[PDB]
Amino acid sequence: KFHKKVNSLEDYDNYQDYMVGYDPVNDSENLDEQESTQKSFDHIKSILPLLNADKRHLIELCLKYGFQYKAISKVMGKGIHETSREI
DNA sequence: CTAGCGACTAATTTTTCGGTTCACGGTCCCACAACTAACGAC
Repeated sequence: KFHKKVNSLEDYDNYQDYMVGYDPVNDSENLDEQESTQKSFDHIKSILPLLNADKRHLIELCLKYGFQYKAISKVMGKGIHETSREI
């Protein structure tokens, strides 16, 4: 059904002339947004060393395994509730 | 030079769709393959 719901681009005469188009402005804007996000993350990384060591390691682990309160709690010693509160 | 003074996170369950199975009365032009009628040799 899906493959029979798909037409052929040849049904439109000279489809390569007026269809299947893109604007590089969109690509440049997407890359600019990516750069903005990267700059924000670099700002956060630079702020990280100013925090307490335990809270810095909590975030560092949460950024390389990922908000895994259970596995972090067993790793740390604090419970699920305490570890979530500290995060 | 010194002293007195003004509720969030993890674990378990349950359900719709896809997979599988059964299987009787137009034109003009340029090449290419047949092809055949005539021509020459044994």
